[PDB]
Amino acid sequence: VRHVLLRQGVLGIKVKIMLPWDPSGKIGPKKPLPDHVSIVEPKDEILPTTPISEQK
Amino acid sequence: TEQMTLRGTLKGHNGWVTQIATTPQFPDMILSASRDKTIIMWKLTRDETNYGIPQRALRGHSHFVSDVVISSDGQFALSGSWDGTLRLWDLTTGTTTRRFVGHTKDVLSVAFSSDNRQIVSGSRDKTIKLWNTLGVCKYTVQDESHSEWVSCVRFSPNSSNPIIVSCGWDKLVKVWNLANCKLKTNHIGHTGYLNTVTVSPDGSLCASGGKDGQAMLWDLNEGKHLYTLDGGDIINALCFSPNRYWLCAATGPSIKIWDLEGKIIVDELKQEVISTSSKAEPPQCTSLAWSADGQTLFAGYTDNLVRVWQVTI
Repeated sequence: VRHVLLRQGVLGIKVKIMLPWDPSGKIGPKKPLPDHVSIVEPKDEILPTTPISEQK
Repeated sequence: TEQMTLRGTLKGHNGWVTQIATTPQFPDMILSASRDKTIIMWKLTRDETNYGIPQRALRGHSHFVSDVVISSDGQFALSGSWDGTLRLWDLTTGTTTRRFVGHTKDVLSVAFSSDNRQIVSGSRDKTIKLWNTLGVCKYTVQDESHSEWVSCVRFSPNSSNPIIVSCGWDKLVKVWNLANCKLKTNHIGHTGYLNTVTVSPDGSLCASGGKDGQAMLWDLNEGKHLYTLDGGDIINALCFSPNRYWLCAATGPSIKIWDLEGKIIVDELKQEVISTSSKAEPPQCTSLAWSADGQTLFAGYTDNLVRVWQVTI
């Protein structure tokens, strides 16, 4: 918040800025997203199995 | 032919019976664990007033007690619990001998050796671990290990064989050799993830299972896929028999008791009907264990009961 003067009256400034970091980087900010808290889900799920024994 | 009659039913829990194990020193007792955070040591009778009454309930864990196992002596007892820790009981009144601190997450499986100096554990830490009976870590296995949770571990007869079984949710069965801690072998052959594994008392077999749907058999002596049977949609417990060469398979609605010589189903245990809507008539069977006699077996169900059956000739 900043007051700035002029010859006739005063003007009020307000500045609000939203920080970008959330999971990766800094790490600093915590996980909860703005106003819809979201889950991030990796992918993989397959099989290739058939009978075999690998003797070591 | 031989068939099964419904013997009776025990009552004492407020939660699902998770595992049962049997003292061979006393067939008079029998031990149980459950999802209401107690292990019940029973006092059995063969009476009709009851088939048994709970003697005591050992307490201390802050979560469910998954698995329980007897000592060779039968005067100690060991536990694995969903609190991430283990306890080592002095099976008389209570009074923990030792509590074992390790593992980041739960202790699913646990077992107690013949030599009574080696104790293993499967954990969602993704670690098999070896344990002194002073409750300190003889070794910890975390390299060449499963990349998914370790489901169940087993001790195998140490006739001359230094082998311990491991099975995870990574669709593999790893065999580990004592005091070298290397992979003896890796066995592949389960579409679904593996729940359990167990070894014959004679020591030549490994009955393994999972959500494969098929129950595949492996060889304890070098690792060979002996044979397979179609049955056991979800496999939760397996148990060889001492008085016969059977194998008893725990499916959810039913138990399938199989003779393997030759491969055939002996019987299917079905519980009597109860009218439900839409459908909630089966309670899941999750555990089973034979008695020393091998006439009677007990079963753990999720209706909070331990159902008894008996073989009749």
